[PDB]
Amino acid sequence: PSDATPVLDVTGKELDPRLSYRIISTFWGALGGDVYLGKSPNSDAPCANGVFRYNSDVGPSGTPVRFIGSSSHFGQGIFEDELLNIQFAISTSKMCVSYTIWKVGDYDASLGTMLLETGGTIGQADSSWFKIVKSSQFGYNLLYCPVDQFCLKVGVVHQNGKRRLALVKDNPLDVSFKQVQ
Repeated sequence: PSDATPVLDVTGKELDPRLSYRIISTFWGALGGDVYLGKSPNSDAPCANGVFRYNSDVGPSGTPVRFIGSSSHFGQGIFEDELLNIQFAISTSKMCVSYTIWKVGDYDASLGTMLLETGGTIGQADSSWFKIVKSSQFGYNLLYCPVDQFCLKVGVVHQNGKRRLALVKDNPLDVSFKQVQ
């Protein structure tokens, strides 16, 4: 437990839960690529249920997200180290609304870890809770907090030639947040 430290966007402005953000690299070239919503390979989901990032920044911009803090504090803005749900902030059909909400998938034996998916819930005991922390390198990392040494880093594994976000032990994905519009 610490003093509220707001998360900032790429402009230095505090993140607001009332706004949407792309989760971007802040490297450019083949190192860049924003996070986006995509189809998981040979998935039985009726809607896109994969959390990926593009393979470079010469390509489209990512899928905007919003951050939804728990019933605790919340605190006006979005603060480091506070539990939240993550949701892609897009229009879908009624049946796909759940498949905007981030969750952690089951263990995937092809990749030796749990992949990030959508199809989750918000604000509930079965929801996937994440938190944003300052990277030891640059920008921020997203951590998954089931139920620093405790929550599990979100990183990338390579899946069929794509960057798929997943739980990692080392080399977390370093990100920045860029407000939509």
